[PDB]
Amino acid sequence: DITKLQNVVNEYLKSKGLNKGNFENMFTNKEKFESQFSDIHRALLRLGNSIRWGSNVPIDTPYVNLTAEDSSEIENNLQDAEKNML
Amino acid sequence: ETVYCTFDHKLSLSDISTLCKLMNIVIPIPAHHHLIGSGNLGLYPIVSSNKDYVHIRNVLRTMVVTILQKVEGNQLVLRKPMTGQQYAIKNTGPFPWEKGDTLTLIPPLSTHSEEKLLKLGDWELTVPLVVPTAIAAEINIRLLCIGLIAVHREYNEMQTIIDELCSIQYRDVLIKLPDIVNDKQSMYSMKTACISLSMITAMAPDIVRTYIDRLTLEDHSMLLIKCQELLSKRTTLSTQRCGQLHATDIKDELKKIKSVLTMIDQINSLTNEKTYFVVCDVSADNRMATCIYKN
Amino acid sequence: ENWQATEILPKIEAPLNIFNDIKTYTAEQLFDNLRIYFGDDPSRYNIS
Amino acid sequence: MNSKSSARAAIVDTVEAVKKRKYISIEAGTLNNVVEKERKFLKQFLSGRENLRIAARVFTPCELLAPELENLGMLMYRFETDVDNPKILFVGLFFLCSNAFNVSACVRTALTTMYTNSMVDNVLSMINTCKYLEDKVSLFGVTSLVSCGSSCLLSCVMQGNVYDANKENIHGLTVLKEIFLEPDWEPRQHSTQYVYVVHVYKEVLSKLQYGIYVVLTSFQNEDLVVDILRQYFEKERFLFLNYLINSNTTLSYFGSVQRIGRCATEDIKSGFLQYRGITLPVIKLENIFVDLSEKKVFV
Amino acid sequence: AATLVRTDNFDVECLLYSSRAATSIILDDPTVTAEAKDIVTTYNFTQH
Amino acid sequence: TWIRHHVGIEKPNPSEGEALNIITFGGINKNPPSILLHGQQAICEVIL
Repeated sequence: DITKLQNVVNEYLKSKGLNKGNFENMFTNKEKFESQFSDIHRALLRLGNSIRWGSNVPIDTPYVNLTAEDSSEIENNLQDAEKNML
Repeated sequence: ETVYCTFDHKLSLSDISTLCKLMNIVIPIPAHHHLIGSGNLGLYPIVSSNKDYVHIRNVLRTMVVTILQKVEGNQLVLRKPMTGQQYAIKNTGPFPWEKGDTLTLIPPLSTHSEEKLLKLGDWELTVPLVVPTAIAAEINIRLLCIGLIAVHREYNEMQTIIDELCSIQYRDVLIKLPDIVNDKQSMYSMKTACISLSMITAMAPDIVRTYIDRLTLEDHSMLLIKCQELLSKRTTLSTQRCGQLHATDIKDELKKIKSVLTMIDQINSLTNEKTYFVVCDVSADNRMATCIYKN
Repeated sequence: ENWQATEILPKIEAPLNIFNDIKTYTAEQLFDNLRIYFGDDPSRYNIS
Repeated sequence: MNSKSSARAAIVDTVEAVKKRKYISIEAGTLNNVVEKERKFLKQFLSGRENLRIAARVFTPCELLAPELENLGMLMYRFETDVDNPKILFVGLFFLCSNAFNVSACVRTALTTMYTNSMVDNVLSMINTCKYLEDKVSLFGVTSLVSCGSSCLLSCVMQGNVYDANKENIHGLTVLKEIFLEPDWEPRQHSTQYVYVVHVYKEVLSKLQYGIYVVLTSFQNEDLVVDILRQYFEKERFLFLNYLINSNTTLSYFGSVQRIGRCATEDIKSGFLQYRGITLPVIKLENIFVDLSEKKVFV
Repeated sequence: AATLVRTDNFDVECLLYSSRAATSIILDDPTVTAEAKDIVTTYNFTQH
Repeated sequence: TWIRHHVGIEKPNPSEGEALNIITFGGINKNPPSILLHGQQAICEVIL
């Protein structure tokens, strides 16, 4: 599902419109490559565009997403997974 | 090139005065021919006797526009218009002409309470309404909405929703579209037009699905992503029970695409509206206007 | 009635009537029976 | 053969054909009653079979026509208005290319500084409060004869070459150099090209912004030119595919193309306009046979 | 308090004097043009 | 609403949107008085 989302959404938006982030599309092609640690490095930089489209005149916002209780519940779920991977 | 029309019955003095009131008007003509009788003058030999509205819209596209020039002792002089030149058109329709507007022919809103400009022994004279192009599009869309919702039952607001469809307004001239509750005076019934629209909107998703589920390896890169988005937004729960569970024939897919493309090039009539006249100036009190002729 | 007549026929030349507001007489409609035209009209050429 | 003689014969034949179209022989009995002025007018007896261009007189409040009262030959736009007092109102191509988005910021502000007053500000507010653009304002023709009285009289050509009278100083369409572009593999292929006007919309996250483009191509066929313009505009077309569903504003397409008319390849020349010192680069088409076709939309 | 201002528009017949040969008119012989709309052809006489 | 009542105005505040630009682009106007016996009138005002 990471490959489906990252393929379908990210490359094709930045190709279909706003043809300046193709360097970042080469970065997300290397993110599609199995270099996950270095890939998830600069998820901030590829989050900033989502911040720009969620709210007009782009600012910096917290890294987890827009809804507050969903934002906290994501972190609760990540701590649950980190405690029990199985 | 001109055209003479000699009437078939006798005419009253009031009828000759009606023609002198109507001495400039568009008349459609089936045969591009020099001598035409009142048995084939006009559009009533086609509407009211043959399939109506969509073949009528195709026919009003394909007949010969011809304007009245002068009325003799009992004969009609009709000059047929040449492209690129000026002519003069009187204003019969309710909507006010303005300068630089494009003009088109819509079929008449055939309520049988009209004054029936001539009615000469079971023959009558029907003209198309010269109208601006924006209003023609709006009238076409309102008629398709009426013809769609007239088949539904058990809306308890059906009278007020048909009334809100029939009341349109354009530059302070109201008109009520006479296709009320299916009085059947001339509803025009548009049944292939609505059937054709809904065949398109029903056969579309599965045809684009069967095409898009194939050859994604090639780098199209735009079409594949767009169809997934467009299809799964509206039809969000896509193909659960599936009907037949993916047992299709290539011949079946052939027949699906061939049918869905026949429907489009046969609803070609309601597709476009050509600009028959581009009015350059309009006379005072909006009686008539000098235009130029195109298409 | 027979408007094409007075537009066509012989007309006896009349001395000035010295009447003001000819336009006003018409636009106020002193007369029950008048026909005017604001600009030139081919309505006298059809003879039936 | 003789050559010179036959050439003079052909020239006399063309001049006599011009006279046959211009004057009419009179078969009235033509008695000796009339004065000599009416005599010579009954011998000549002109008719208007000579100009063969189609014009229209137009009244517009003169606050809107800032460079166009000086520079003859401009596109003009009819803006219908819900005000009963003036039902239509006329608009310069530059006046609408102000809030077009294709124009860069320097040219946009420079032109705006030409176009800054209360009337023009109110009209731009009306145009922005209109939903779409293409069927609240519309193409009207090419400018000749600006009068500039109190309410300025504009003639405007629907069809034919652009000239007031005398068939002298045949004016040309003046297109802003930034807003036009020619999509074809070989620009200026062989001969006379057809000049079109393309309206393209765009949506920057809140509202629609229109763009006014002018294309010049050798293709006559409208299907071919919309097929080359989809290939040109395929990316923003994709962005509108996402916009036009979530929007509710009554429009159903990306843009529309409409033919202005013919040109000539050797009659394309560059230049610049200047009004109140603002140098402004233009591509001046020289001789234009104006021919308005229908609007053809593409989604 | 207030000062209510009010205008009023009248009708005046108003005579004029001008000394002789005060202002000259240089003018043209009137020219003729013709345009043919295909129902009526307008003949226009201009003079500068 | 109270002031529009007690000076005699009905249909208040013509729009926030289109009628703003319409009125600032053209005179708003009103229906003409049914009976008029003396001509034109308007009186302005200085507070003092």
